[PDB]
Amino acid sequence: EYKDTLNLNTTTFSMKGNLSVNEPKTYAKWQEQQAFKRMQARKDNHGDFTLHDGPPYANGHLHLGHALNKILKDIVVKREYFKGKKIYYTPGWDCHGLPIEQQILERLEKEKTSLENPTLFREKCRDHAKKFLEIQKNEFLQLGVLGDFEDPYKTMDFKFEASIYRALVEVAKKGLLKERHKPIYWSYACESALAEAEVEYKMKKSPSIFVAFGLKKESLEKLKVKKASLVIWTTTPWTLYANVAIALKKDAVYALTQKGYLVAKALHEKLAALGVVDNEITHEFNSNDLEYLVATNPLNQRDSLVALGEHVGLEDGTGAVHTAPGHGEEDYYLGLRYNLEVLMSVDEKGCYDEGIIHNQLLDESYLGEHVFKAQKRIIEQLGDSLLLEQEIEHSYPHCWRTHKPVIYRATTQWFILMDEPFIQNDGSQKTLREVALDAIEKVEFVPSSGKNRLKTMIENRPDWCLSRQRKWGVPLAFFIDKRTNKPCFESEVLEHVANLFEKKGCDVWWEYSVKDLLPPSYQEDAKHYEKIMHILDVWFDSGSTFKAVLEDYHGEKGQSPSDVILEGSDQHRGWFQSSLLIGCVLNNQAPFKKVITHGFIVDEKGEKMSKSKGNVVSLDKLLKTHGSDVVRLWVAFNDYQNDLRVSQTFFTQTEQHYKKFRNTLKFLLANFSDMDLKNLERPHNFSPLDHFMLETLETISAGVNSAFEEHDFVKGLNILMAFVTNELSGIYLDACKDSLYCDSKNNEKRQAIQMVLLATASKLCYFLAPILTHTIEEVLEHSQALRIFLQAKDVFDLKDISVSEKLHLKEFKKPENFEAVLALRSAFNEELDRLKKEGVIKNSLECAIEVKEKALDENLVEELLMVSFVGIAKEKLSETPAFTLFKAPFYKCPRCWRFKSELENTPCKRCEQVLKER
Ligand SMILES: CC(C)[C@H](N)C(=O)O
Ligand SMILES: [Zn+2]
Repeated sequence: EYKDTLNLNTTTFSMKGNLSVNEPKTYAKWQEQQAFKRMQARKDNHGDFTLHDGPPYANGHLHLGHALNKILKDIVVKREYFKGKKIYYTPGWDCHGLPIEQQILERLEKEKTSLENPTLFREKCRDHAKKFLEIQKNEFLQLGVLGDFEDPYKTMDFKFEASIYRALVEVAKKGLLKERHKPIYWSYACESALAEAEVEYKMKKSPSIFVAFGLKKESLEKLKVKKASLVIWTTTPWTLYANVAIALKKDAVYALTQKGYLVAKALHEKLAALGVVDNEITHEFNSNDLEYLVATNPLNQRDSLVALGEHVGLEDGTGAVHTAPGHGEEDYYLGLRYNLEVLMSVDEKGCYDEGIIHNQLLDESYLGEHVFKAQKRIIEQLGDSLLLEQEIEHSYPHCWRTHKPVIYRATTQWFILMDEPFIQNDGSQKTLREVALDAIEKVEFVPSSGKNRLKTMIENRPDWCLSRQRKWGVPLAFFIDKRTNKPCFESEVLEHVANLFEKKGCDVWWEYSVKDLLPPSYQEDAKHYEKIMHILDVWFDSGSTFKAVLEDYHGEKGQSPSDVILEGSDQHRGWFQSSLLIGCVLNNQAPFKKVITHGFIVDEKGEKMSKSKGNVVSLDKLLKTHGSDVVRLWVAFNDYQNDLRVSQTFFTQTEQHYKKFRNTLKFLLANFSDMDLKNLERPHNFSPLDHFMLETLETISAGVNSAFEEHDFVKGLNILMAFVTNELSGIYLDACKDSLYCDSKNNEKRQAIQMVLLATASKLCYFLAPILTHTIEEVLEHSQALRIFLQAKDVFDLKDISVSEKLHLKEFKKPENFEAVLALRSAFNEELDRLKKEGVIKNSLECAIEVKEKALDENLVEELLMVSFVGIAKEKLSETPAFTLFKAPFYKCPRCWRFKSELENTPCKRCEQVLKER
């Protein structure tokens, strides 16, 4: 056998990734060697790119959605680095808020204990955030991501707390921070007000009742009827105690039935079909003539004013709306328009308090009962006034961290106003809603559809309630002047508190006296001031990160506005919106130039993962099973703008993609491993097939790059994979295998092939480096030729090379046109496939071909079809309009296995000379 006389063509680069063992070593080296700092220090940086990290909550281990997020950020950041830019990417953690505090409260409950000291309670929350920040940081690094993880930002840093407070101060000084009294979301489980981002709408079952309020005797006399009762529909019997009015649609017809029920005429047919009221209408009245009549509450016998409500709907209900100003925002405004009582006797824990006794609103037995528990007994107490009881299902607001349904309570809270004109930085006058809508139009959204998701929210959102009644967060640290009952926004007071926060953190707001928290020129008047003890919405904390990270560090951690932020599409309701709003107050523009969103990680069926459903796949399990480079390729090679399903089949497909990339890289490294590096300095004469491959490589490289610039990594990876599978493996490597293994190492044509393979390996490395960074690091570690060719110590020295310059190509060389010869190749292979079926031949090398069209390079035909002979032979096998196939009129060469030998078992002329070489 002559196998030992072939070129060895091997590389130390292994076919097996052994990713579970090798990736941790790579990532630990990048940490020890400070690779990100090295990236930022790269001397030839040209241009800047800032990605501003949206901070995860510092609670719990990372979930799969965190990995998706940081991997996508890493690909985007690494692309910009390898394009040559100085990168800014400081990851951060969201350390305050119910996401941390609720965990402490649940632990205290489970341990059967309490912690009432505010400093010690906050210390427990702060230690909890410190613990999981370190856990999450190290779990991020296990993904192979690069950023300033050894100097991340933290909302609990004292300087950061001061930054958040200084952001709040800017909002106050521009006149947008005001107190309001009105019903808002109230979570009784954590005894706190909430705003929209802290509410999760879920389906919930509820009573649904139709209740008769009888008109008082004097109102019946005014209306000239013997019996009349307005029927209301409500899903909240627990607010009936607080009824003050029944609101009707203005200028609308109301039908009185024979049994004496008064409902909107437009709803009578539906209501009679339900059995709420009887079918016979006796009289019709205009609601304008019913206004200021009075009815009687059947629950507590109190008066109820018949009023006219703006936008009373006739789609559902009865057209008569039970109005409780203490527990509904539109009810509140109507009560004020009619100067009615605001009845609100539900405490911070959602229980009826002594106000139901003092005001005669509800029987004393209900004192202390939770409003939701009391509803069944309230419904029974309604007696004959209850015309119909149903149970319905509806989407209902729940607290984001306690998961309990919220209620609504009239309360005094602090708000950022949306429709209050304020002075713009350029001197003009606009409302916050107007500025934010203008700002959104200047932001690039990827996908574009995200723009209108955020725009619709800004169009419809109410004033933003900022004040919370928990302890773990930044306080709304203003004083109330008792002489004025107004807050003190004097700059000397606010800057004094801000400076204290920067040096000592916000604990002092609880510990110091009012006098110790005031400037020395105010301390004799300290008796007139009281502290506001509410803390800020944690969404204000995170909406302020642009100011605390980008602006307060003066560009050292990135520019404001950032170039890119990248988060789940659920951040339209969260971080995108709060950052937009705060940036529009401070700067009158969004603090980001571009928003890229991704979907959720879901299970095999497309459902969200939760321990309740038992479908959770841990990040640790996924990484140990597949390796991080496979998980990273799974992300990049899929439609990450939508939900990504975790299933064995999809990860097996990704592993097959990774194997094809890795096997291709291994073949390349193996087949230029023996090349004399003196080749790199001299020009080469490339064949037409060589040139076709170089020109194809340039064409697909432009396509991969354009797709990756759009963040369409699927499109670019499909282009790359098709090139690797078809032109590279299917055509070029197949055609080149004979020369690579059987030609002399000194053969000039073989050396030119190796140069093409080096150029191809180089482009594969550049384009895969952002995604498969560990693997390309390993490629360079095993190929001295690649490192010298690219002038690269390691993966962080990669640049986009000019193949033309490195291979000394001539500028006006006319591109190859292989359309005719590739059409012949495809037709030959189909004919060859048929002959292999019949058993006529086993291989293309056994064949000779005579091509009808003599306008084709015959060496190229032989190369591309891998026949052993182009021309006429003696034993005809088949004929087409395009060619005739014969058995090759030679023996198989024992060394190269081509049918080119004149004598049996004797090396062909090429092999003979290679074997004799001195
Ligand atoms: C600010 C935002 C990213 C928030 N901490 C979250 O994890 O949803
Ligand atoms: Zn041979």
